[PDB]
Amino acid sequence: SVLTQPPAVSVAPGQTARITCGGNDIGRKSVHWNQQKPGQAPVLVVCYDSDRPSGIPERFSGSNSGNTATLTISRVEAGDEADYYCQVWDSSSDHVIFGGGTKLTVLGQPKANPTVTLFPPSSEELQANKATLVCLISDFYPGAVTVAWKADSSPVKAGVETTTPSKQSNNKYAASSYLSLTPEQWKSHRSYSCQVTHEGSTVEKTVAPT
Amino acid sequence: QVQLVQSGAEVKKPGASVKVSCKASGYTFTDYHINWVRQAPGQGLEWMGWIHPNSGDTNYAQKFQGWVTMTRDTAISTAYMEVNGLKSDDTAVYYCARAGLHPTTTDYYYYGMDVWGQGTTVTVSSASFKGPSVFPLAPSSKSTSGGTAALGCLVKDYFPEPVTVSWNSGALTSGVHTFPAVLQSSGLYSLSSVVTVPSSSLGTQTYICNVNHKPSNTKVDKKVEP
Repeated sequence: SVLTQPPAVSVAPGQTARITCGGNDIGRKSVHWNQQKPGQAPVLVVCYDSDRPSGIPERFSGSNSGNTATLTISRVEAGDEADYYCQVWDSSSDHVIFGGGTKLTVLGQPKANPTVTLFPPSSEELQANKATLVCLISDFYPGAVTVAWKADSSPVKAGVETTTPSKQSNNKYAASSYLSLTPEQWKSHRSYSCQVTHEGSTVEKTVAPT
Repeated sequence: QVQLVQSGAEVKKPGASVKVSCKASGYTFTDYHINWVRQAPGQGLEWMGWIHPNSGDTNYAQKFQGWVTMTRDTAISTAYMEVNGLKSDDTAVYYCARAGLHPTTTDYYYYGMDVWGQGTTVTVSSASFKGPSVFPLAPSSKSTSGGTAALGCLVKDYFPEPVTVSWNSGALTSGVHTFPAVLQSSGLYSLSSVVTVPSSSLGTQTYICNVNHKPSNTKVDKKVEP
């Protein structure tokens, strides 16, 4: 059994956020919902499809029917920004199942596009038998980005490490991504690219051994 | 004040085992299952299983059965999760949670989770205390404003945090951007610091990043040339 959640939902403050949880015959099951704020442990915000525990504001409401359970957050505030998870028990497998999680972004300022800076490995690092490409990402809002690396025309997944976005002194976000290669890998391809996707648009920089 | 008090962060070598604890207070330990859930960095919640402290009955998730062990000691109201044969993809926060949400019907006879512990971080790494290597990031103007250039320093493969970076012994602060470290699969950190400077200054002014990794007693003053 699988619970399908949208990965991302964005709303402006005061608006209503709706987060869906798809599952075959989920309407037969009791759905509970967790809220997890950055760095924190999950907290229950909706229990039994539509109840809320003590202390949770009544703008947090849920519904469940057919093949879709929905968490609705009315009059969204910045403090609501978090990852939300639905959970059910699948009796046929005796497994507790979590949705993939939905990141609710509360849009507190206008979109800002990423600046991307990409450095090739230094000659000195190559002399130490290593090679690291450095992709620096700055001045973007909201603080959510996906980075993909290419070598020549093809995707590379091995050796990539990317940080979570973090706030800058100007209240926009920054992140970095590193691609570790061997000197032979670096020298044998025509080029490597760092491709940064933010809010439906991609900024790509390319470096070459030449 | 129903609370679950979890043990502290652990750094383990690959192949080792780790046994994390979850102690109940503010309620009767044997009244409720304890569930275990882990979360890899940046990823979702993955249920590992549950144990009922009264009977000792267990329910292991398919993905974790056979290489983790849930136990409990009712004399001290504590549950344990032991993870064996640790690998780098076992790096995660390990949560316990009380199954305080009783079923409301015998059709859906499931006790759901209400109160969660704060989590125990487990980082699997072949890392000892290690000083970084420092490399120059040669000046580039391709993504800075007109008339300026970005140059930097790569601080590679150190453990543990933190590394601090200044520029020209602190005399240079404008336009400096030090990016928080990445934690790699190896369990080693890397970070970069870049400063945006006037392009006309490249021939005249010297730029040195001052890297200090106190945990390894390593300092490096790396000159960054055009």
